[PDB]
Formats: sequence, C-alpha cells, structure tokens
Amino acid sequence: AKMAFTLADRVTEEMLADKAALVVEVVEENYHDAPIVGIAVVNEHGRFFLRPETALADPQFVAWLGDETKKKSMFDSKRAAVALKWKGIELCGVSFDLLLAAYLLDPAQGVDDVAAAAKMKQYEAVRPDEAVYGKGAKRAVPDEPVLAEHLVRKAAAIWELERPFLDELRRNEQDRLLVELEQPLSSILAEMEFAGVKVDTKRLEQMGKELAEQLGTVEQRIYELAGQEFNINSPKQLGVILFEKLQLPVLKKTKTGYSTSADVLEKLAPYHEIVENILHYRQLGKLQSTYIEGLLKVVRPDTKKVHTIFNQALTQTGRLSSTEPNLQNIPIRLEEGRKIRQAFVPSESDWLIFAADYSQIELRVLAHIAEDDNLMEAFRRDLDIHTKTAMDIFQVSEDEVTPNMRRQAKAVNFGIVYGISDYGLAQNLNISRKEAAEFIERYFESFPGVKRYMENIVQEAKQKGYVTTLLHRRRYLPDITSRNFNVRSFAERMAMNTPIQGSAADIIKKAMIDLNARLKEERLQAHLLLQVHDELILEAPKEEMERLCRLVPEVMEQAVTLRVPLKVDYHYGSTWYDAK
DNA sequence: GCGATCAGCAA
DNA sequence: CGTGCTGATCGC
Ligand SMILES: OC[C@H]1O[C@@](CO)(O[C@H]2O[C@H](CO)[C@@H](O)[C@H](O)[C@H]2O)[C@@H](O)[C@@H]1O
Repeated sequence: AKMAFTLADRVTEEMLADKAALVVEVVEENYHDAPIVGIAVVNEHGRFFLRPETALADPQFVAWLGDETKKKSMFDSKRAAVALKWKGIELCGVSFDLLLAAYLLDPAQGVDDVAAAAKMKQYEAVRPDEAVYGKGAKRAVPDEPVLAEHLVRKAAAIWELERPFLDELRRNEQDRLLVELEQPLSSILAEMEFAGVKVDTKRLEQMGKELAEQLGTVEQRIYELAGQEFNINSPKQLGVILFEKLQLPVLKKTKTGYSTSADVLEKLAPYHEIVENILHYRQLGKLQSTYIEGLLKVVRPDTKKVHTIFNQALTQTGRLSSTEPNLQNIPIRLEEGRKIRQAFVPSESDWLIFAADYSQIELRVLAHIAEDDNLMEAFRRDLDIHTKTAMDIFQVSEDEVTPNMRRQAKAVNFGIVYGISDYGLAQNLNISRKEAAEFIERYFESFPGVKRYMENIVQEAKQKGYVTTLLHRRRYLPDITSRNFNVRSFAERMAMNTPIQGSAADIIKKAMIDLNARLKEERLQAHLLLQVHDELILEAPKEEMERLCRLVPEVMEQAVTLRVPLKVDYHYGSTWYDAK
C-alpha cells in the first residue's frame, strides 16, 4: 500500500509550484541549530522527497522557500523556520499550519504530530513520529527509504487535511484566530527564540560558588541538629528524621509517606531548630540546582545565549509555555533568588532590558465579560484592587483595611484569576475550607455581576459543551456533566476561568503582533525577547528607551477595547533584575 | 535507562 | 484539590 513519490536527486521547476504541502524535518526535540534530516514536497504536480544537502544548497529552492507569494502548508512551521534561520535561510509564505489548526479545534487532544492531527478527521495513512523514530536512547533517524516515505506521507496528509480543518475552523468562527493571530504569532516567537537572551555566565558561576559555600554550612548544621548525616533532598529520609527520630507532629501525609513541603515545614519551625535550616537549605538548593547549574547547562558556549522554545500548542487556556530553558519562572519574589536576574543581560553593547506588564489584566477581563458594575467602576478609578476587594468583602473603609486584610483579599483575587477551589484557597491562606468558602461567598455579595457570570457560564458550558474566549478560542469541558463532584467541580471552575485567563492570553498575543508591526514602522532596533503570560520583555539600544516608554504601553493597552481601560506598567535597566 | 514521586518556581 | 516546567531521589 506504499505511497508513490519521486526520490529526487535535484530540484526541478514543478517542485516550486505556488502552493504546496512542505515538510522540513527536524527530529531533535530542541530544534535550535539542529539538523534537517529530509524534505518533502507535495503539490499539484506530485510528491517529492529531497535530501537537505541538495535542496538547501539549490538557489531556486531557497528562493522558493523565501518567496511569500509561494504558499506552503505545514505542521509546526516554527520548528522549520527556526532550524532554517540557524542555516541563514528565510522561510516565508506559510499560509496554513496544521499543528496550530488542530490546537485551536481542540487543545485537549494534545496533538503533537501529523498522525495525531490526521486521526481527528479519520485519516490514518501516516505513521506517528514516535513509531518511526522511536523514543529515548532508542531514538534514531531511519534509513532513507523509510525516512522518505514517512516525510512524504506527512506532506500528503497535510495536503489533504488543509481544507477540512479550515472548514471546521470557519464553522467555529476561528478562521481569523488561526490566520490573523496564531500563525502571525508563530513567526514572531520564531524570531524571539532565534534571538535568544544573553547570559552573564561569570556572574552566574560566582553566585554558584557563594551558594555552594552557604549550602555546605547549612548542610552541616542540619546533620549536627539531626544527630546524624542523611540525604536532605530525599523526602523519604528527611521524613524519617523529622517525624520519627525528632518526633515532630505529622500535620499532612502524602500518597507514599510524610509531607515535607515548605508549607508544612513552616508550621513545624517552632518545634525544632532543624526546621528553619531545612527551609533555608531548600531555598539555596533550589537556586543552585535549578537556576544556576540548570541554566549553565543550556547556555551556548560560543554566544553565551540561551534559546528557549515556546510551546504554542499545549495549554487549554491559550497561554504559552517555555522550555530548555524555562524562562517563565526565573525567581523574583525573594531577594536572594531575584539576584539570578542580574545574569540576564542585553545582547549588545549599550543596549538595555525593557519590561512591560499588564496591571491586573485578568480581573479587568472579568469585569468586562461579567459586566459587573462594582468591578468595572473599581478599574475605571484604577483602584488598588486588593485594597478595594478587602474593603468590600470585610465591609470596612479604605483606612480600616489592615495589612492582613489586604493580604487575604489579594489571595482571594489570586484564586479568582487562577480558578482555584475553596480547598485550594483554604490551603493558600492556612484556613479551613469553610472559612475559605465564606470569603468567596462575601466576594459574590460584593460583585453580583461576577456571581451571575459564573453561574451563567457554567450553564452555557453544559449546554454547548465548551466555553470561548474574546477572540474565539475554545475549550471543551466534557466533565461538566460528570456525576463525580470533584471531577465536575473542576470542569465548572475551568468553565468560569478559561474565558478569563484565555482572553488575557488572546490580548497579549495580539499585542505582540501589533507591537512588532509598530517597531517595524518606527524603524526601531528594539525587539522582543520573552513573554511571561502578562509581561513582555524586550532589549534595545539605550537611545530607544524614551520612545519605548511611550510606544510599548500604548500598543499593549490598545490591543483590544474593553468596557474598562487596560493599563501597562514598565521599567528598564542594565539587566533583567534592574528592569524593575 | 526510565517513569513515578515529591518538591518549588513564575504570571 | 489552578498550570507547566525542571531537578533530586528511587524502585523496576
Ligand atoms: O556528600 C554527598 C553525599 O551526601 C549525601 C548525604 O549522606 O547527600 C548530600 O549531598 C547531596 C549532593 O549535594 C544532596 O542532594 C543531599 O541533599 C545532601 O544531604 C549522600 O546522598 C551523598 O552521596
């Protein structure tokens, strides 16, 4: 049942038609400066396989790749675009990306290869990538005959599936979401990843040295207090020392033993001096292992840059994720960890880091969608939302809001932004589930529009089977009808929350597209480096800061027009740490 | 080697 | 009893 195709030794004119399904295969998970193992082209003239060395050296093929008027349909075009950028080759004209199309149709499917996307439309004349390349240590590129047939079958699937996928997207009112938002964003993320972020490795190595010393000191103190040496990083061995040898009370249990999480340890500190030391050890160790050694492992020795990969087709909220390295969770809340950011510096001499972030975009989105009079007024006055929330739920005047009250209201707001349960809020505030539920009840009394929205969206999710965001992103919630309380409750919370987090994701994605267009019109050298959910990090010549102070916030604030204003704060400095 | 476990970081 | 990511430990 083999598929017919030409194993070309050279490029020909019919291979350069104005429309084609194109496969530029990069097997390595991390595609930065990675090998392209094969190329496949399927168009009106037939199916072809090309060896990279040949195609990529052919002037006509390269010109075809870079010609925006020659339309290509692909799967994960960002992967191909970046691998080509490392080879100094520009990829243009990608009018359809099957990975992004599948992602928008149903992000829950977890489509990660052509075969998975194809199976959505009952097309199975293509093998999963894992079946062809294997996994782990067994991972390997097969012989040419096997490789060629696979790439051709993937190209063939893309060629056949474009129409049905576009048709369904159109029915879902998601055609513009793909063509005007996700696909243009894919090219921007490609530029960001390729640019990378410069790292001051010397600074990082010096911090590591200092941490190594502090860890050694705390480590010995721990053994001294424990009366014996053991593996501190082993919750198992640690649990024995704490709850058996030292007899500390067991306040929480894990699936396999005693809980030793920070929240638990904090409660045990008063009982024994070893506890504070364990917490200190955990803090230093986390910075050392994850943020010092971890970062140093992925920095490119020649340029001293790290090149993350943004996964644009994973979350059911529409948010982006970051890997190898993950640059969306670099420490900032605790000063010792925050210092790690001093190691992230501008890539050019006399350039600076510029960071802009939306102020409470999620709650502003909620005010808009729920049309809650109180919440909308709060943002129209640009009030400190935590103080305002405290005033309302605790029924007091602004001057009567104490620090503890604001902290708890802030936690309630966090819970609303991330859609946590009463149990989750209770754990975050170290209170009972009942008291946490009471806080939520008071919040609904103060913001009846939000309560009405939460009730209505849950009913809508049950009726339609899904919920949608501002720009029509969709999330199916089959568990909304489950007779299992916990399972159904999570689905209900996601029905309430996805439109909030998801719309915020839509907005910043559009802002990135609008920003790049403006930077180009203005002829600025400034460029995006990272996205951290509601923040955008750029670098630019020091001479462009003043213009950026006005341009970036404006473009981000005007990305969409809501019933309440959008507000963006910004800072810049010599390092990411200083961009505060 | 590799998956399960537990831990902790960010918006 | 939000998510996604990475790292240390540990049994098969
Ligand atoms: O010196 C290494 C040796 O010490 C043990 C404890 O007996 O573990 C310590 O060192 C590890 C590496 O720094 C940490 O992960 C661990 O938390 C700390 O207690 C042994 O496991 C190890 O062989």
